Amino acid sequence: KRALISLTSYHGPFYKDGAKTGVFVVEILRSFDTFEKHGFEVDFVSETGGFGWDEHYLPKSFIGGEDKMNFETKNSAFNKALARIKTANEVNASDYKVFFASAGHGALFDYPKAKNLQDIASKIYANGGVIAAICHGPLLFDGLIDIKTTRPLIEGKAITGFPLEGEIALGVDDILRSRKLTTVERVANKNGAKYLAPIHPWDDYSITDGKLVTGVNANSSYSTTIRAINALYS
Amino acid sequence: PKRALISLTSYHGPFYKDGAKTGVFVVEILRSFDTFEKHGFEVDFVSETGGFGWDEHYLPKSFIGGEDKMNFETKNSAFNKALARIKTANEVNASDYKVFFASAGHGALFDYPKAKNLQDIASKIYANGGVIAAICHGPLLFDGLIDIKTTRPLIEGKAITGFPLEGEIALGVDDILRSRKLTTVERVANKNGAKYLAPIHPWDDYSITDGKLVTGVNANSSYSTTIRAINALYS
Repeated sequence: KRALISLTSYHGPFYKDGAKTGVFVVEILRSFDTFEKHGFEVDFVSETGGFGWDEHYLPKSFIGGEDKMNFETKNSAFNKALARIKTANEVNASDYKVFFASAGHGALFDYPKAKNLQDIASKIYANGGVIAAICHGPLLFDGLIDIKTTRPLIEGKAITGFPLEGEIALGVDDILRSRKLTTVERVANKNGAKYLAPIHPWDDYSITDGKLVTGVNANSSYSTTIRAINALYS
Repeated sequence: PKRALISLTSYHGPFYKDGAKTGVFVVEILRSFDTFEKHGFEVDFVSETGGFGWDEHYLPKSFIGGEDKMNFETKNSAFNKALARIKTANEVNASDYKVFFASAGHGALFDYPKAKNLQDIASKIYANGGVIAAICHGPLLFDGLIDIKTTRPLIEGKAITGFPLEGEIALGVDDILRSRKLTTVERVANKNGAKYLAPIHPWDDYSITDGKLVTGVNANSSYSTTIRAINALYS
């Protein structure tokens, strides 16, 4: 039983104050821990094999509980996997039964064009596995193809993910226009899917539609991981 | 100024193996009424017959507390005044209301799929640009609910949630659904061309907004569903 968590590989500029974006560490900590407590062996991966933390969301500023210890303990299960982070094109998809797409505002840049991660995810899904994605993670769905039909994998599906209202609240909706970046909702409509919104951008909100599982944010990471595990055995 | 209509199940007869009668789950109407009122909506109640009864496994005294208890037990509270004024469905003018809210309880299994007057009110409210909301077994009212613009079932092409079969199994009433040939929300969704999206647990606060069609799983979802219903009205 193996799960594969993808990270955004982009960690360049984004924010107006010069600070760089990247991975939101809370997302992968919660997901990694939940998988491994439920009998899965987890590996990390990105399109390039590299990544960085969003600079407005530095680990020590946001991490709490026992995943704070997991991050800081150098020899932990989380750190052994993170140091072993794989490069997408080198990954054998048949090793994994669950694909989990973690995010951060970096996913706005690489995920829609991450052809190798998409290849991995679409193959896992083809063999009867689960594709899961949280926050900006569903951006990986843009260009994600059903091997059999050649149509978008998420066509006719219901998904959730980070809402436009969340970006406005964060004051980054202008950056989306400036840097020609998209939203999960746009990706949904572009690919024949329906987008379902949470009441608030910070809510723990999740959707299971067959073996395609989505969540709104890091606060939804645990629930989306549980949904992914349940979906695999459905 | 702005008015909401909360429907109750009409049925309060036999259901459980221990001889207990089913009916309304009071927490559903108490919580939705309050949330509507606190947001400036005047609220009226309705059922298909004009009558109702509390589910005997969920008697109010055994399940209410705080200002829910207060609102229920205070003789001239806004909740009690509206409940004593419960309307009969065929007498209701649909154009008065901007939101239809179907509360439930296992009683909904018996009358809701065939409550043609309630179905008429809801469709008209929907046609006039209003919102349809439903929690728990409430979405059973959607069975054969016609969109006047399409001629087809209103929930066709829509995403909904509601009380899962998993919930009936945990409650040990799933065998009663087979004996008495009663349905589930999931089965109503698939029969009317809708997609059913399940909660992780049958007791979760879980709700969906799809345009102006709003659904929740249970009483723990009634607040969130009412909020979603209000929000959807101005969408």
